[PDB]
Amino acid sequence: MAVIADPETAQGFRLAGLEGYGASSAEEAQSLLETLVERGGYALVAVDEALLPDPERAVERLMRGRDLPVLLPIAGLKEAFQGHDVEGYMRELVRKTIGFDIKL
Amino acid sequence: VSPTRMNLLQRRGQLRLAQKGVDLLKKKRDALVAEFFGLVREAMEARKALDQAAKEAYAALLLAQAFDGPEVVAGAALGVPPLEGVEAEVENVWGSKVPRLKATFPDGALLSPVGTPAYTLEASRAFRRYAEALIRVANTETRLKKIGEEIKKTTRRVNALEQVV
Amino acid sequence: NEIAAQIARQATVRPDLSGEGEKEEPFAVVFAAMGITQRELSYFIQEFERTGALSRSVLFLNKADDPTIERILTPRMALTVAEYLAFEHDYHVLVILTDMTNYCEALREIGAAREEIPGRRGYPGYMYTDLATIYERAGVVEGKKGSVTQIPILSMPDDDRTHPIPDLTGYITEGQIQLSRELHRKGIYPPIDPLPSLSRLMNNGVGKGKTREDHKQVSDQLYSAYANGVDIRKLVAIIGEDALTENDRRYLQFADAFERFFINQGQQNRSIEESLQIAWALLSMLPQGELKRISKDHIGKYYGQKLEEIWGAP
Amino acid sequence: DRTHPIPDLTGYITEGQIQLSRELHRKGIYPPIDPLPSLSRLMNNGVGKGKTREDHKQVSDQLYSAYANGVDIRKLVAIIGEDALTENDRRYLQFADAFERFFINQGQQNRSIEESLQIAWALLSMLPQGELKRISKDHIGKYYGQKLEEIWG
Amino acid sequence: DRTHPIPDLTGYITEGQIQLSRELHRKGIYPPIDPLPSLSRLMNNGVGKGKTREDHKQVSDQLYSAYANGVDIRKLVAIIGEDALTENDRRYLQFADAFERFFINQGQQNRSIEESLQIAWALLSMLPQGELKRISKDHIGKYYGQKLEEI
Amino acid sequence: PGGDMSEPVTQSTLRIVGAFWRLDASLAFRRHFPAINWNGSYSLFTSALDPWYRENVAEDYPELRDAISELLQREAGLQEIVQLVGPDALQDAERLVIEVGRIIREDFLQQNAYHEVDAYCSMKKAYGIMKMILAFYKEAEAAIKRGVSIDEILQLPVLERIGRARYVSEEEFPAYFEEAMKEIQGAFKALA
Amino acid sequence: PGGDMSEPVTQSTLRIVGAFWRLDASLAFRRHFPAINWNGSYSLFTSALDPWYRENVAEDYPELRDAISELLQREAGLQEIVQLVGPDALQDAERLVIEVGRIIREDFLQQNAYHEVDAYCSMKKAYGIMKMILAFYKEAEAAIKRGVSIDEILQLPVLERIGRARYVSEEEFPAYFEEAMKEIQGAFKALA
Amino acid sequence: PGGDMSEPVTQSTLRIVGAFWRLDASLAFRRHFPAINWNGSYSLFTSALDPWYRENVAEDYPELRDAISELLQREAGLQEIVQLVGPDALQDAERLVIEVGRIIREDFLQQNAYHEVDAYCSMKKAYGIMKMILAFYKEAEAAIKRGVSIDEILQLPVLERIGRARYVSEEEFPAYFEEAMKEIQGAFKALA
Repeated sequence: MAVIADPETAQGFRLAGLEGYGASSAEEAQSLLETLVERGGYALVAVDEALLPDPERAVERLMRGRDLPVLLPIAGLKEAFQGHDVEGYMRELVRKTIGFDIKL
Repeated sequence: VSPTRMNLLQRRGQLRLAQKGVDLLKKKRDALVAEFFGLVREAMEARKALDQAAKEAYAALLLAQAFDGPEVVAGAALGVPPLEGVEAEVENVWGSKVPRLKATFPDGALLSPVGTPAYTLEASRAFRRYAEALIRVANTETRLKKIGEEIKKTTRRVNALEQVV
Repeated sequence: NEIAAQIARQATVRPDLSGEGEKEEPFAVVFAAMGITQRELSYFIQEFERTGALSRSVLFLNKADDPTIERILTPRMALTVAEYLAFEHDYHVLVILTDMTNYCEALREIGAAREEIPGRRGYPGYMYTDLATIYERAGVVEGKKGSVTQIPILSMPDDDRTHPIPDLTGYITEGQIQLSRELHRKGIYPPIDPLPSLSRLMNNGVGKGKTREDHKQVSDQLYSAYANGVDIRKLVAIIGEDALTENDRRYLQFADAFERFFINQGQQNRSIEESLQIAWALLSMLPQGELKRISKDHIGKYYGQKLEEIWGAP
Repeated sequence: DRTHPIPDLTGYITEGQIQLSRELHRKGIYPPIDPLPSLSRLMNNGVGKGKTREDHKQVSDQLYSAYANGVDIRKLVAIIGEDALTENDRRYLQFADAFERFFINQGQQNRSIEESLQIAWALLSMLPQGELKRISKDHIGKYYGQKLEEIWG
Repeated sequence: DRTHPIPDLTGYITEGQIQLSRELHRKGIYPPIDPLPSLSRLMNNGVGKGKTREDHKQVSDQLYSAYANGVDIRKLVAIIGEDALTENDRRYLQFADAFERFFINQGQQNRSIEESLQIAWALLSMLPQGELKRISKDHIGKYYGQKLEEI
Repeated sequence: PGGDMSEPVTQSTLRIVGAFWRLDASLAFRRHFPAINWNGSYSLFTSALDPWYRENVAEDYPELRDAISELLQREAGLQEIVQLVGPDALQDAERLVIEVGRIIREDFLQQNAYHEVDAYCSMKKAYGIMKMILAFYKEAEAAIKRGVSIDEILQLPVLERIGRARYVSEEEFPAYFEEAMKEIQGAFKALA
Repeated sequence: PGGDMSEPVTQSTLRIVGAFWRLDASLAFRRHFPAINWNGSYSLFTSALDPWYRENVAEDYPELRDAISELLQREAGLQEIVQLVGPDALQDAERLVIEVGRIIREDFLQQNAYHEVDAYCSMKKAYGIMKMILAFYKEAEAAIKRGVSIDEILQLPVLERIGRARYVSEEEFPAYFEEAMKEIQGAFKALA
Repeated sequence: PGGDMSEPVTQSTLRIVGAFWRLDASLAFRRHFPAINWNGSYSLFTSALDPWYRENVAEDYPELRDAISELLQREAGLQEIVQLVGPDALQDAERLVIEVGRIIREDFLQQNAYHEVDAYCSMKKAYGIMKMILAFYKEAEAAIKRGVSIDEILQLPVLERIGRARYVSEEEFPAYFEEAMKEIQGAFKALA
């Protein structure tokens, strides 16, 4: 449905039929997320990870009421052109879930 | 409780039942962890696939905005009706339920816009494949989060029993 | 009572397995019943009469309405006869004491009638010494061919193993055979529960020169496999069978078949070889490399048998 | 303590007892009579067709069953999350709460038997007709469906 | 068992008690005195100006309050996870560890009263100046040196 | 005194009698009469009476009785997990076992002494009721293996007929039993 | 002995006394004094003293006391849920209830017997403190209904005025009470 | 009777004895002899015996004993994670601690009573084994700090020499000890 990223990425999403949105700071990204959940944006709402480290922070208000939306971080256009250490994010996920580092 | 022999026997039976329940919960937690690790591995695989799709889609797009006019690619993007409608199937996760997302599709090139140049066209298909990887990543992440929630709940239950009751 | 009668009429010695090959030592059974009712008396009489086991047995029967001093004296007379036979005629004697709880209650009543201050839980302070003087008589003697073996039987008052009677009995004896109410209610006879049971002298009486060389390893492998299967049976209730691995399903099926075929033998009279054959057939359900507690020499000789034994004796 | 020699022997001698509850008392409910441990041995000699109303005994039995079910579901609520309940468990829980707040807590007022039976039927109407297995269908047809807020407003 | 007849009857006669802790003993702390369940009934009359330094009562109260808060933070962490902790909560959490490691775990040293007060003020300065609610303003600044322990 | 079964008179009687019918205060508080504790009761005359049951009630009455006792034992075993993790954490088979145990408790074990019909019950009436219960359990587990939701089974209308079978007069019962058996057959086999 | 309340002397005393002031060791070991267990205590003279309270303290004093008791009961009934699932999953209403119960426990029930001022407390001072607490609770509930975050409410500066009320001398209390009430209404008035 | 250590005889005995050697059947089940549980055991004579150890065994013997005890304590502190997530999920330092504990358990604490030379062990041999183990631990920790992998470390040949130490005769032990001490530093430093 809707993704919030750089305007070039948003233009590509429009080219693919997705409702791309432009943003360059946390405040307008949070406002777009709020207006999407308020208007009932269906299911997935991806956010640029270099824009918001955790989209769930703007969902702490609304998460209790609904379970349909799925929000996840993803690299932007120029961000994806440089190496992304997804393994560190997974290690952080495991350390949050269990409480200890799990790999070396 | 009234102090009597029968009450003492009942209390001992309750203690034995509590210990057995603690052991059962520990076994369940072990099974949940064994599932969680496979979820972690497949989530890593999905993340790598999505990153590759992102790289190829952005590489395809960069040519469109350079060789074709920015207005040309913008008009191509505006010509196609927006993609609307994501199917959220329910999935069973150890009693709990999680939405399994899969997107609808207007079949792509059948919806081709006035933006005819190929470099503009190639960016669209790559972005559709990008979204196809994105939904898989979202599904695996949701399943992993639900498994982690269950693990946390089981650990809290075990601690509460074996440190209070 | 059914298990007592079955053991009384089925017990025998195996001299061929020891290499002697002769039934030179006779076998006798001494049966003592304390505080039994008319129904139990008739049952025991008919059980001993109908199968010819009476011709090798001596019965001391004390009814519930008989004087309590007779209840006190009965096990002593039974043990006197047993000792006389074993150590003056080289017999092998098996002594069965039907209800030690009745004896303990009679002892408490006699002590109270003589105006003595009771000890713990209202029982006499010398109950340990009395029970010791009853149980210690059994044994083997240097230079004598005979022997005396005891199988006391007692009902736990409230199924409490911390009650003084079982607490002292297990403190004097060499283990216990535990009956399970769950197995009995599930329709299994005899309802003996292997997990809480224990024999403290088993390792001395089994080996290569007696019974068979694979006895102990088979026994402990069966114990471990049954315990694991029973544990898995509790988890499968909540997490479902499809969430289990293959080995967990194997253990679950092994536990079910073990309960259905090994414990539930009914009124059959199984020799040690038949029991070991059934045990190996049950163990064959587990994978080849899962028998970590058995040496490869026995596995190569006995593994792979199919379940065809219990159906051979309806 | 119900196992103390005095109440034990008294209960063994007499024909029932009315047992008060401190848990009900601490919540402001008066009279704090706990119905489950209470008992009347001669109850059914004075109720029936020619005595009081013919639905008395079955209504009492259904009330006891439903209250016991609600009390038991309170224990499950104390162990797992409240949101995990089924709608039937929620109905039983609400029935128990309304029962305690209205049928027991009556203050210093005087109630005739017909008014008490009316309140009992109003409380029983909080549950579906299929759950009233201890009441005959004739009495259900005659008395079910009245509303609790209709009695006083 | 503190309800055993011997300690129970002893408590009814004496004017307080010093209670040892097994948890501190497992942690290796010596002497393993747990300050939360301990009490001295005649303490309020034996300390103060002319008896000791004039800030004894207030620093004792502040130490007890801060250690109790840290123990509550510890109990909260071990259930719902550390990630929810506010900066003040983790500050109290680390103050509790510093307390058990320096103030209680003295070993075989014969500390004077002034040395003990100096150490107590040293780890009291670990908290914000406005958080020391029990201590009056006049002793703060005079003794709120904002210095770590010299040991 | 105080309901303590460790009292010396109770223990002395326990060692002499052949049948023990322990009463439960919890069932009495719930008004579930006759309020006999199934777990704490036993009888030693069960095996000696089997030929009479075979000759006078039915050829396979002992098998049905053993099946009912085994079902009660399984329900008692599963209650230890139910009290730990709640009824919703079990699988469908365990939930069916719990429901069948509840049905057995409320429709076969319960009996009203002051009812004009339920106060007495012949052996054949009990045999018919328990046969109906066992047939329903078999059909229900067969349906469970076929993917039918457990909540669908619990709303099946034959449950009301099974529950009300206890109130049928001794003369109307032989036809009521056949009608209910045919209804149970239809509710699963014909619906599938 | 050992704090056992089933001891013969305590049970014999409780049958004749009109008030029961139970002390709790758990409160005493946390230096929470006077340490009366308000859930285990009771009094039988509270009903007969209402006319005197109305004539001499305030017309609506009993209703205020009942409201305070109800708030304490609700806090007690929420604390076990807090201990089970954690405060983070609770709504704003019950979190406000918990905070108000904590304020009541630490600023009204607590009393230092060695402090120069706090050692003694007149009835009117307690009435004023209770009225202040109830007014703050009402205003905070209205603010929460207006969508204000409870975390913002906890940071309000009037809470320190409420907590410091018990240390104010008897002579200065009447003006302090009016100032505190005006501040309490103004703080949520300004928040809007 | 029953294995409860709270029984009055055991409580009275433990108040006057100087040492307690807790035999455990769990250790014997997994074939670990002499099967004394080092977690529950204790001794009160070490401080009074330290000068004798310094004069008759070595000046640093108490330090090595304390280091071994600390290693065992830390290894026991990791038992939760190694059982929850498995050994391979640990880091290199934690896995090194686990493997050092395994080496200690298998080569120093364990002792075969029926062996010809392993049945008896003097203080000097124990000191040599402890020093060899500690030297290997320090070298392995340094190698881990220098980027070597734990899997590579666990394949060294000097581990066999450490394992076979307890089977060496009493008179031939010093030469074996010197050679193994040289080999321990050779296996790491010569590889770099």
